[PDB]
Amino acid sequence: KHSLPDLPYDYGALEPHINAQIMQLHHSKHHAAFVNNLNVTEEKYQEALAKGDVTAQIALQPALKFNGGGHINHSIFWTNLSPNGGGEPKGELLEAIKRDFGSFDKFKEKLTAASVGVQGSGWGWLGFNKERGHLQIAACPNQDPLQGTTGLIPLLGIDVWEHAYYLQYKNVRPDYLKAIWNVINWENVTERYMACKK
Amino acid sequence: KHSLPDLPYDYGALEPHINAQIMQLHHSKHHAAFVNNLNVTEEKYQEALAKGDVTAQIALQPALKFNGGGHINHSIFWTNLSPNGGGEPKGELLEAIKRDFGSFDKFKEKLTAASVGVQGSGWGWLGFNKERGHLQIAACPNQDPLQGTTGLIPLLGIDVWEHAYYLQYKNVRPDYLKAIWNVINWENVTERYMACKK
Amino acid sequence: KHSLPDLPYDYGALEPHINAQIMQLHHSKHHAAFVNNLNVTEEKYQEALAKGDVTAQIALQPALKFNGGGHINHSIFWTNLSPNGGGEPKGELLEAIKRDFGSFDKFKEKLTAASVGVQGSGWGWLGFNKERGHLQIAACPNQDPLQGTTGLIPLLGIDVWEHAYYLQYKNVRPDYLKAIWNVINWENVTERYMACKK
Amino acid sequence: KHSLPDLPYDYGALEPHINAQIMQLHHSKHHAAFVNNLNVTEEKYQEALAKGDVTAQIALQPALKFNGGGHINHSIFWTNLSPNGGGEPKGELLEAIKRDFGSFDKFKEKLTAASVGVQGSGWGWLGFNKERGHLQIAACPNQDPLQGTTGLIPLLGIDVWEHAYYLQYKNVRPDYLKAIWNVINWENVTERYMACKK
Ligand SMILES: [Mn+2]
Ligand SMILES: [Mn+2]
Ligand SMILES: [Mn+2]
Ligand SMILES: [Mn+2]
Repeated sequence: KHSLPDLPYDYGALEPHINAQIMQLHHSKHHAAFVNNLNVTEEKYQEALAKGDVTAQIALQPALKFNGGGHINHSIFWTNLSPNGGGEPKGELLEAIKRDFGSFDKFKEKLTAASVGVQGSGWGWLGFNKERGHLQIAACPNQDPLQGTTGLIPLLGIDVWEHAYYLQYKNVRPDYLKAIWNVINWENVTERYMACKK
Repeated sequence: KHSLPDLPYDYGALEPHINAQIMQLHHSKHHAAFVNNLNVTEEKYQEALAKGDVTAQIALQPALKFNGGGHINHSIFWTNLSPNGGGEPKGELLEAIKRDFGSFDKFKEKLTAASVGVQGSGWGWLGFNKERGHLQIAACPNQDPLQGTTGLIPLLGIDVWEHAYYLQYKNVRPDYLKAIWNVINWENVTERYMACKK
Repeated sequence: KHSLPDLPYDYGALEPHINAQIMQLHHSKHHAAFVNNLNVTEEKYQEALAKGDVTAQIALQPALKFNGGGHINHSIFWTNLSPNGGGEPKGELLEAIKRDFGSFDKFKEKLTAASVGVQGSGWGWLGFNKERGHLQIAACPNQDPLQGTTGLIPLLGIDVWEHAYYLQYKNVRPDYLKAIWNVINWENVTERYMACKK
Repeated sequence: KHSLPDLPYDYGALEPHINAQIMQLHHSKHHAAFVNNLNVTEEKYQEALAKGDVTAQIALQPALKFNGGGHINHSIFWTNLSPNGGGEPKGELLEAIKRDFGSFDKFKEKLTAASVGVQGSGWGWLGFNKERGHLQIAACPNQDPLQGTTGLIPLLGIDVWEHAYYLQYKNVRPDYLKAIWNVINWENVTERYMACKK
């Protein structure tokens, strides 16, 4: 079974950028809903798998992808943020971003464009392509996890569901996007980059 | 060509079930953004169709369905809501909700369950199947409209995008559902049934 | 594990309607490919499920839906056909078709229209809706199984992939559709209807 | 407005790798059906756009992308095939296939694997990413064209719909793949690279 992990900071440590009412809620409600549904569904999968029931397996695919991706997606999201966040990353990570996007600001503009373009619920991502050996930007719908659905390795993600900035920025998604860069834990993004730089 | 329709009531006429902020933001900011972007899209479309560009016609599709449906979907919504609605309809429409869904009991439950079940942004609909002559409950993702995508005639629709209840009801989608049944304009729901009960 | 079931007739028992070169091939090659992939994938599912790996689970969803649906779909397909097929069904099944589609020929025209309209690979289906208590016609893409993906109970299906009539009818799909009605095992379609008439 | 382009060679010029029947049927029956239905669709489109009908514009979309892309996809295909092609390209394009995919060895393998992997009807593509200035291997479902759906510039495309190899190669898709490499017009593949190597 899975569990809800604690945050590496407080519910209000991301203020004024990300409201505390949003943070506690995004964690305790939304993210918590995900892990339980994930556990219930996973067991309903074990029931039909041993049973040899393919119809049941297939019927359980959407719930499993939604709650499972919700789990995976948000878990990586928390570690991407930090009260000691913002600025430009350093070392090899910044060189890769330069080698692949020209500069840090060109990279910023694009991840902003891809996240602001998601119609309905989705996520903006910065991923490492293990095969071609370079960084890519991708957008995923609802809770579809980046790696499970694309093979790209998730370095940095931006939750652009309306429950992630509405209480604060309302229908204005670019304001939230302008702000998110000030709480980004580049320590972690580099950390995830070293693991797959293999 | 397309105009933001005026609400047939004041921004706070549906209070307490839907607070005045949500209606103002929904109508003014969201619905309006669809009209404005639909206009630019159809204009960009005449341009590509005119100079036989099929790659541009295809690339423009996502935006047209999104903004086009956003405008279609919300204009309906405003007419389905009303200060003096709620409860139950009057025989003919009720006579139908009866026969096709058991009773208003199970009809509410059916629509509530379709709406609550949407993963991410979407809508729950009570439509009319003009072939079969039967009522149907259909859920559309994002801003995909009933008719254009499924062929069903829209009678009553419930927006379940998070911008429709988050400020008030927050994370509890089902709370937004039990409360919406109060502002439902059964008079208008009936109006759509009649023009198609043929 | 799963296996390839034998046909309730010979590879040429459906001539002149369905070629024998098509029949043996559709079974021994296409259908056989499905069951093995189904078994390999199912075990790769058990590996990651016990491991608690959600990324792997999600990555294996498409193969599992395609080979699993391919298995389910074709298995029902064989029992739908018969050298002693064709004509109109009798008893309750025909009354239901009349009560839901007006007549047998109106039903025929529609299942023909839905199967001839599939763009790319897909299946035409006649299903029983357990909840609304009546027959419906639906079309599914590639190998997506009807019940697992819609809840409808599969009574009769028409494989409209190009590997199902090309050697014989070439790009002409309606000819194959005109012919398929002459080998339809209505004994079985009624049989599947009794089970869900519950 | 749209015309069925004439083949730049005889229906049997690519023999023995693609037999004369397949080319005749592909070009004459399939490709033609797309042109004819694309024309009727765009005409139906001007009509709905003209009288501000957004429901009809949306309902017409599936057909436009299907026939529109069918015409786009095949017209390319004919120019990518040729009596005297095969082997390897000449430096500039080869210089690129080298850098981005390792070597022609792994480039063939990469495209072959993308094509063989399609579930149902589709295409494998070698495109140009005009931002990154890099070559990319992309697979499109049904008749969804590269550019209109992904933004990549199409350089070389392999049809994997069953009507492209079934009469000859039958169920063995990979046999059709190893054989197609022989008729590949590297001269034309180069032609598309040049106009975009900017
Ligand atoms: Mn979230
Ligand atoms: Mn809305
Ligand atoms: Mn088949
Ligand atoms: Mn083709």
